[PDB]
Order: sequence, then C-alpha cells, then structure tokens
Amino acid sequence: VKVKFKYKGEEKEVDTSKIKKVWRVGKFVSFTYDDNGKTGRGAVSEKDAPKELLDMLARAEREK
DNA sequence: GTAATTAC
DNA sequence: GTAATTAC
Repeated sequence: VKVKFKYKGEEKEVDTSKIKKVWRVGKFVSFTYDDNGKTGRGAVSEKDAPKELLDMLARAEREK
C-alpha cells in the first residue's frame, strides 16, 4: 500500500513497509519513513489516510 | 498559535 | 529554534 502525499512541495509515494513512526496531530496523521539512508517525514489527512496507515497509528498509540 | 514529533 | 504537516 503506497501512501501518497506532497511534502515541501515534492510529491511522494511511500510504501507502508518503509514507514516507521506514526502519530496523530489534530485531524492529520504524521509519520517518519526510511528514505534511502535518511529518515523522511510526511503527513496526510486522517480522512485521506489508507487503512493500513490508520492501523499503524492505532498500534503506535497503544505502545503508549 | 496550537495540535505531536520530527529532521535539519 | 525553525519549518514541516491539516485543520481549527
């Protein structure tokens, strides 16, 4: 499942297998991901987030 | 400005 | 400490 989003004006697609930290900010979901040698950042509205990303969020919230 | 949390 | 992210 690819999460599609624009960040710093750049269009990106990221496989969920590369997504790491996921958290909730207001009505959007923010996350980090492995971006070949560096850790990237991205965010999408909760209403546009794919189910798998929402489940990663649920799991990260329980970890606390 | 705040909301969470980060890379820079 | 800034800029980034969607909404309020």
